[PDB]
Amino acid sequence: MRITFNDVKTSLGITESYDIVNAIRNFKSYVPLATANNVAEVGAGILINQTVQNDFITSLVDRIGLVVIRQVSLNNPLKKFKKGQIPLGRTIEEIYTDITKEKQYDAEEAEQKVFEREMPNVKTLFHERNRQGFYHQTIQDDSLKTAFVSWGNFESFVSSIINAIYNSAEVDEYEYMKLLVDNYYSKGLFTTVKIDEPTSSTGALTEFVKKMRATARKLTLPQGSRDWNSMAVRTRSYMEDLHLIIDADLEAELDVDVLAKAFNMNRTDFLGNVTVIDGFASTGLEAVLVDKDWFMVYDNLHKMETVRNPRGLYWNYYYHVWQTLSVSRFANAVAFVSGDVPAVTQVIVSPNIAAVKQGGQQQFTAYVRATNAKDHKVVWSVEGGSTGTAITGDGLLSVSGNEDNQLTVKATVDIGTEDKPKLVVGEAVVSIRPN
Amino acid sequence: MRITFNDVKTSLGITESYDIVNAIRNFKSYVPLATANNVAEVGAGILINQTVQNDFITSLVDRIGLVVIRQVSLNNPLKKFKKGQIPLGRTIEEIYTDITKEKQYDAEEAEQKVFEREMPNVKTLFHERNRQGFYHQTIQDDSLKTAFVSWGNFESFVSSIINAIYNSAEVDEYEYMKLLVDNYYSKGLFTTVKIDEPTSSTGALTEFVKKMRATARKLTLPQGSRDWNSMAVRTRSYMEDLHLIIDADLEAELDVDVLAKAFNMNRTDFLGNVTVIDGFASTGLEAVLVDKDWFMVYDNLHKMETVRNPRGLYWNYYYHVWQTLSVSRFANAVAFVSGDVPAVTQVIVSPNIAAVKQGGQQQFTAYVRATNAKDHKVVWSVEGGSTGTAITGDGLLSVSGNEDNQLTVKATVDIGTEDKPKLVVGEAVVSIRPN
Amino acid sequence: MRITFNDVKTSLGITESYDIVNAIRNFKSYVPLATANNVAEVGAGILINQTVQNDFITSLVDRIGLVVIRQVSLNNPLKKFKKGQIPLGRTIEEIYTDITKEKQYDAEEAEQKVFEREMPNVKTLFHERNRQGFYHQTIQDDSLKTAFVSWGNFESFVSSIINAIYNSAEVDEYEYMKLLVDNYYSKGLFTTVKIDEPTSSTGALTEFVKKMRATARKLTLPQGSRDWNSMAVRTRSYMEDLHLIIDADLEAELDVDVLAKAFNMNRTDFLGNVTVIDGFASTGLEAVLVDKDWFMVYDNLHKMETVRNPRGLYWNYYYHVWQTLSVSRFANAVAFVSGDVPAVTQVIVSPNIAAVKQGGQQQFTAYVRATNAKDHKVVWSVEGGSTGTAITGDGLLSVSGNEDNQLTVKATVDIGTEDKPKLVVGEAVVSIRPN
Amino acid sequence: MRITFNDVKTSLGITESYDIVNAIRNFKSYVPLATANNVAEVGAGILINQTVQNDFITSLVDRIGLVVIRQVSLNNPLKKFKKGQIPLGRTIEEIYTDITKEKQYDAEEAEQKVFEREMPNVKTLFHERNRQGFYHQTIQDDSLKTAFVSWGNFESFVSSIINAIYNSAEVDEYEYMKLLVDNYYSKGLFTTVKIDEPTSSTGALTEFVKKMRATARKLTLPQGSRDWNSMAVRTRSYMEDLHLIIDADLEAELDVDVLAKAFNMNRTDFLGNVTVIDGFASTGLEAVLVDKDWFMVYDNLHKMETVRNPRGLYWNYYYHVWQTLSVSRFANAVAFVSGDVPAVTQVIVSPNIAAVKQGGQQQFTAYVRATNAKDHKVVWSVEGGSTGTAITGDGLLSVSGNEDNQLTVKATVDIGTEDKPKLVVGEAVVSIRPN
Repeated sequence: MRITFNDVKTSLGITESYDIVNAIRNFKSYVPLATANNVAEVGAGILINQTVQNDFITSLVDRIGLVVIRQVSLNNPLKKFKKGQIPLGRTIEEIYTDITKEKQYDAEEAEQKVFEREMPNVKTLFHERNRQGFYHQTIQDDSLKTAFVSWGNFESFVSSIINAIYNSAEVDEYEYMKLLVDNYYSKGLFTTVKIDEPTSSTGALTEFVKKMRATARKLTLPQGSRDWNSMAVRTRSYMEDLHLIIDADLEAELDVDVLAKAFNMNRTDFLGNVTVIDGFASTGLEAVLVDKDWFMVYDNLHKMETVRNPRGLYWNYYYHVWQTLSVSRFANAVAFVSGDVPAVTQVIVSPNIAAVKQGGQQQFTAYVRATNAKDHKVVWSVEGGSTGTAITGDGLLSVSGNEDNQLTVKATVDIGTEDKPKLVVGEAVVSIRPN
Repeated sequence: MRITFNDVKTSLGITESYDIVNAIRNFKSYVPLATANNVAEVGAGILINQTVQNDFITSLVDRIGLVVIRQVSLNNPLKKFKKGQIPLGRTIEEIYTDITKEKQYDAEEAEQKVFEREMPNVKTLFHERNRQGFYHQTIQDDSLKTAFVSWGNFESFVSSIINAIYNSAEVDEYEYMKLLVDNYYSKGLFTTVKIDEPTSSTGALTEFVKKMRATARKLTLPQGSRDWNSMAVRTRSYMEDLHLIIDADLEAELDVDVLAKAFNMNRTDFLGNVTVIDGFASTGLEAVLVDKDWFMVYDNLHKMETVRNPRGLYWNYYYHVWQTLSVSRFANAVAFVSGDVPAVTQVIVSPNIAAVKQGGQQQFTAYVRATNAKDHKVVWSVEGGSTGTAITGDGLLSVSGNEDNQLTVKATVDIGTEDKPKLVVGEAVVSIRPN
Repeated sequence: MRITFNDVKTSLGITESYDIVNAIRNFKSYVPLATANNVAEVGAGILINQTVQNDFITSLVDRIGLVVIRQVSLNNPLKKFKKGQIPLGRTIEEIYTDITKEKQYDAEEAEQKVFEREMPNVKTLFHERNRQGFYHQTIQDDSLKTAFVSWGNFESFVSSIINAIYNSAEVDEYEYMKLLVDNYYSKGLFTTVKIDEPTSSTGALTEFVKKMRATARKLTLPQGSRDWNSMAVRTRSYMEDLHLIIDADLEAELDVDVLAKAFNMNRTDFLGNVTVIDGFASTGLEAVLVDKDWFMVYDNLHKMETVRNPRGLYWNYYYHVWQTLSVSRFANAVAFVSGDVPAVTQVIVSPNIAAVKQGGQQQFTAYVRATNAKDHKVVWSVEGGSTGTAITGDGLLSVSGNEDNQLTVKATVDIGTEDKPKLVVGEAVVSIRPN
Repeated sequence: MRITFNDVKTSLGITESYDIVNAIRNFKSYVPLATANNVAEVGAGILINQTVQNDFITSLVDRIGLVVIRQVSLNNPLKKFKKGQIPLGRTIEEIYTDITKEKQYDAEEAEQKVFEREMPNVKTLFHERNRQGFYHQTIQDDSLKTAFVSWGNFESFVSSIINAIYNSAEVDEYEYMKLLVDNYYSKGLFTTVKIDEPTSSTGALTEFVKKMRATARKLTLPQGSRDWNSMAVRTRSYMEDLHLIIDADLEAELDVDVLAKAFNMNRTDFLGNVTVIDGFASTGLEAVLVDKDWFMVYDNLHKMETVRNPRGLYWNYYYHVWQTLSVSRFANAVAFVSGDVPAVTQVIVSPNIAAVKQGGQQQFTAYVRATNAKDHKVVWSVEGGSTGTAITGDGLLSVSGNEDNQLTVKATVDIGTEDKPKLVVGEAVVSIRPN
């Protein structure tokens, strides 16, 4: 973010002056291949005519800037969320196998059912968001003529033409991460924890710290929780993989200690697990605690393209960066909001998508993300529409014959009153296959 | 829980792709032997015909999965309780000799008896629990044909087929450990310490911490305590061998510090000596402090076997794990309960099983595990049934001649009242040998 | 401040005595070249007559003292602000590129404009202060005759003639830095934070610590602040690059700890980022927090020259040091004053120098460095003087035709009362070009 | 202090037994040269006759004792104040150059005067104190005959004959240092700080710690203080060179930490900068904080000499140690007293000794060491006795012509009342020369 000649000299396998550009290109028999301190002759050879000048500057900026910026963007602090190129055949589908208890060994039971399968693998689709933008910059011929006086002006020129683009990209990365967090919260997929204005008083601060510690301890249970995630899937995660995104004011109010003591790290390995951003612009969001594998980014491409204006005697080089940013549905992620959030945030049906015959039955179970200790009742509805197809009050749906359309199980929970302008419902998909 | 290709690549002495399966096995002349980046002809040879496809999938799944899971399960956090294959001739009997004070050097006393023995070695029976179960999973032909496009697909396929079984077994291990602890507490062989709701307030928490520290210091006495154990044998242990099993809520309420300062370790060496579970489901059990060698497990076998369904075009592979879990009767084990435990928990007779002649005598001593400071009285009874065979009030039992039955000495402690449906009795089997 | 023979022995690749002076040089055939314990012969050879000893003392003092003092002054505690010789072609102007948000990839809008430039590069002039002075000292013939008795005497003589100049210069550097800081504050380009007498009460101390921590964490925001700097330019800096210049009494009152914990550093790495001076003598300045690249110094030259008085029999050697000190207008710098500062410190117009056609227009914005939480309104004026030239209340100025004079946009804010002998002015120079 | 054979074995370049004495030496053809397990033969050879016995014992005790005690007394904790032998031609005079500002560059002012000198070097005389004494001990013939039974008896004998002398000498070194500090305080060249009985209560302890921290930070000011030291000289010192001599009871009352936190050391490096003595026994002195170079000691000689009593069959060996102790007048030193000390401690005339012609003038400045915050007036007197030689109220003294007597400028400050049996007087010596 303060790139100098040292960074580019470490990125490339070269030392100070280099003749790779004119070696790889006629162009060769214009500038000498001397590596010594003499620079006037090579400057004259470069500026001898417009064609050679343009070819040299284009090759230089394109290749060198692209290589340097690609090498330096992979060492930024938030590089653990950055992967390589997007893998082929991604199919935008996420598959996770659920943990279950073992079956007792019994030859009597084994001698009858031996080809039985186990369970579906709760298939789901990724939550995607792609970005594509450019920065672009201009360079004058005056600050290329005044760049071959010595060997320091050349490195200053390179640093000047790289630093602006690198700083702008590094700034935009954090903003787009913040937008992803905001969109995920707006979709309602976060599991929420209620706090009360941690920055208001000192008691609120220690209450927030205690709640954070308790949430982390419950998340890091070796036996699994199933309470978190956008669906009850019974996953677990390391303590070293948890990442915290916090507001700037809250981070300033909190000390470096105790916050790190709530985890198992000690400052040096804890500041690498926390990201500080200024504001969330979403109700009363304060800090979001996610798993390491929750957020991924794949870089579609990076490119530099140049064009000269012969009327104005200058160049314009555009840097285009395209990449896709995704969040997993099976990862742990806690919202930690402070405001007037409703008591029940989301209801989840475990079977999700299922396929049944024309004369079958299926049991559905529902999980409610209530923010308090009160227990809410759930009513089941079949929706769809047919004769003889119905779901009982316990979530057992039976399908009768002569069934051809598509029906959706709906679980409704009431958090209102006599006048109830608030309904929280969850949807499950059932596909009827004729027998 | 999230084993990747790195773990299997470390477990097996291999790099990237391999051909050991087809080398070890006609089968050899169906697939190419090259290990280059080429995958199309390798996949074509693998899927050319059903027999070769079945042979490859069986060999791969069985051998590779068994080896990898066996190598990765031995590196779990709770690996210090895991022993290898059960040794031959264990005889499920444990022998331990009590420490005794040295006898003064006296030639006059020595010359009378030189072939005399010292004391019996107080044998006891191991407390065991058997486990045998299976998990099993399924794999389809579609997500076998879409695994030879690239080597990354193949390695992801291997990781996916290993991860489910690995995580299920790892989760089940903790639950069986909890069940073993519950069974031991129900048996009542723990030594109990009273605490008062550590999570209720802050005074209870610090009182619990102080009690834990005092108990650990008493346990680690160099001279010996004999107050712990299921039988008074006067053993001892180090502070670095003690292992603490604590409740999830209690662990969350407590801080990482001071708890480690109670012992001599400092966080880094202390988190490896603590196990956290979600509730004991046994009255008011909170945290159990046991010796390192208190809990052992021997793996009888692990075996993976596959079968194919030609009608449905899939495979079912079953992973069976059989092992036995034992707790030693001579290791220290403190319960640390919070509730309404009775005043007297257990009475133990030191001689335990004994053999005496028809006209002999034997002095028995009784240790009563009292949870309060009150001193209880002990009454001795002979049971058995004969004429002249009787035990005094000091615990000295003398057997009269012409005895042929087996008698059981009973030591009883009364903690009742005018109506006393509460009796605590200890048994000592004495065998009369004809003389 | 207590330079001894060890420092010169490390600076020069020599051990104990040397003959480099007579090697460089006739002079050779007066003194022996022996490096052994013999000192009388070389002393007599040096003191044989006036010319030889004068040449020897001139060469020794000038060359050796210059080299040693230059090598040792570069290792002073405040070395990180010290650069080498002034680079050629600095042009006393500073260029910065403002970080801006990216442009969305839109071909339909990109096809219209492809040769456009990006932005002005906010030209500015360096804030400079030159320094040139001398120290000088004297040496007698008696303490040159009584300096060849032993090699220890000779090395003590050398150390004595070097130490005075070294310590005087090392001291004066601190005062020059203090004067530069005071001049910057008097100019008023600092951004100010109000505190209340940290040494008055213990609450004021922790208030000052909290304010310092909050300001540092706002400065080190990854997204960028733009609130600091003498001109709002949206820059960001490391936490490791922040340097603190604090009052002596304030530093004595504050403990070494917690002040370090305010930043991410821990005492050992924090002591190298603080400079302590006794009093600022600038109203109520307490402690100034600046960026690393805010303060720079370039060494014009260092020189030593000797003269001899034949009548008084002594030598005078003068040490001249010339250097320039500059402060950047873009680096972060915070005042932390405790006094009666006005509500508004400075108003900054973003475009600064502008160039517009006779029939053009330009938009301006104004940043007000309010020291309180209140909001103030700003009024725009054209100054200049012509027909048809006017600026709106939103800062948009359109220039009418037939313009020859130079106009200056003025932004004014009022924080006074009915009697208002207090104005804050922000000037932007606009150059009119004909069409 | 607990010297064993290990210390002598590492001091001398030997391993176990040796034949150095008989090799150096007739003597050789009396004792075997075997360093093997044989000890009876060498004992008989040594004790064969009185001449050989005396020669062996004398050579052994003299040479070995001198070498061993010299090599082991230089590794004591108070070795950093211990220098080697007294240098030749020390001249017992201290010369120091006072730091000052830098002259501004001015060719017009420089061209008038180029041969002008700069400053007298405020010379003064060392404060010395000589020490010379002996310890001596006796050894019997019985415990020399009974010392060749085994090779370990010989080394036990050597350790026994060295340990007594070493213990006594190292004990007496502390007493001499305490006496030197007491004499310096009685002379009153310290600068004083008033405290109030730090052991009286607990608030006094923290007040005393705060006073120490403030004084240390004022002493270690990079710019310079001039407030400390026996004369205004404006020097500076490192924090790592400060040494603290504190009373034993006060040290026991204080804790190891926070006292070290007042400086920048952390216990391990701080315990090497503190000296503990059993009471200062000088008014109300508590702890003295001095510079490292304030106190030095030079060892004039160490000698061992033996005599034998043929009438009494024993030996007496005397160990003589002579050394001188010096305290510098230009080093920092703070007294930290708790009593009823006067408001004004000492008045110091900066020019000190002066040499003036018969018609000149001289400017004198007075520095008053006040233990309070008030101000005091200073009066000037000429003493001497002449016509027209007088000093004004600002310290400017003009000498009239035709004068030969040496005069003494006297500065007096009074802190008394109507009855004033107290005057603080500072004297300067001015010598007049005929023009």
